[PDB]
Amino acid sequence: GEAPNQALLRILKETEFKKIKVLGSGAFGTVYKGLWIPEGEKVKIPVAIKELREATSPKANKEILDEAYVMASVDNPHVCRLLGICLTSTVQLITQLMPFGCLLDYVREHKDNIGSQYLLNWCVQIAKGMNYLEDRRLVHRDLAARNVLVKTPQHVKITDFGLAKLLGAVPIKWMALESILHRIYTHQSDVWSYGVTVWELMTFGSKPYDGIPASEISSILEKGERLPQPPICTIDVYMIMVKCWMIDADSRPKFRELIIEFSKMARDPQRYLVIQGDERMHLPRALMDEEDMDDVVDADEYLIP
Ligand SMILES: *CCc1cc(=O)n(-c2ccccc2)c2nc(Nc3ccccc3OC)ncc12
Repeated sequence: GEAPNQALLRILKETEFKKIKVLGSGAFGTVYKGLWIPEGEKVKIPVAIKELREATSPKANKEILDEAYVMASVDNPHVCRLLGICLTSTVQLITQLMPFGCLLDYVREHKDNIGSQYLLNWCVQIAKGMNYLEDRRLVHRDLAARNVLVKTPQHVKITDFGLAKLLGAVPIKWMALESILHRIYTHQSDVWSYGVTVWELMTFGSKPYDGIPASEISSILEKGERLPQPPICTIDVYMIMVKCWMIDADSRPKFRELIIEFSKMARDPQRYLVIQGDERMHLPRALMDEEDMDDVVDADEYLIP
């Protein structure tokens, strides 16, 4: 029925990597900024290390290891890569460092400097990663601006596959109606979440259905109400979002189609998004933490035999 998953899972010694700083904490564990030196080879890889805080909850480790399983099985430029696992007292996940953090945080913080070309490009890249997931038959089940991470301002990646599932077996506001009423998730249900994600970027990090109970939400959608058109948005871009939020899932557009549409728009960005002083704006020694290392390589340039 299915092809063998011959992904490699790499086990890392604790000595191989060092933790430099805490990016985040709370929930299952805390995630650290870090440096990883692989074995005999002399290279330094910037990593995000995530490890568990409330002891070794057996309940909890299934979630962390499932995340690792899914992450190892994916190889795509616009999907986040897991370098390794460290089997210490606490399970540790070593992932590629996305220096500029959360895409949601980024749009909010830099809204004044984010041009249409960047926005349309991000839309394209998310569609590409999500289409890749479709090829895999993996479903994100939780696509949001919060779950997209930015390696460079010109290069984002999808993340948070912990909840990810194979096709064919809470973020209510991002969820499709079919998902709300019947707990049904498909690639197409994923597309709807993609539409909400796009809306978040177009609104520069605004919150969808702000000050609405999730209890309300199903009725509203049943009512046929949807998110408002963003100021910056032309009707062409807004229509794409609307198609994503259609009740009939097969009616909704495919990720492969979404790649096509946004790319056309990316060709002539000012026609599809109108932003004050769009022409002016520019978006990003450098290497924080360590002074010592010019042996640093990105995870992306670091490949395995
Ligand atoms: C794929 C790698 C990965 C996963 C991940 O879960 N996080 C993450 C996301 C949200 C909160 C904490 C960690 C990653 N984060 C980062 N970088 C990062 C996180 C928070 C703030 C600032 C950041 O960049 C400097 N990189 C990869 C993550």
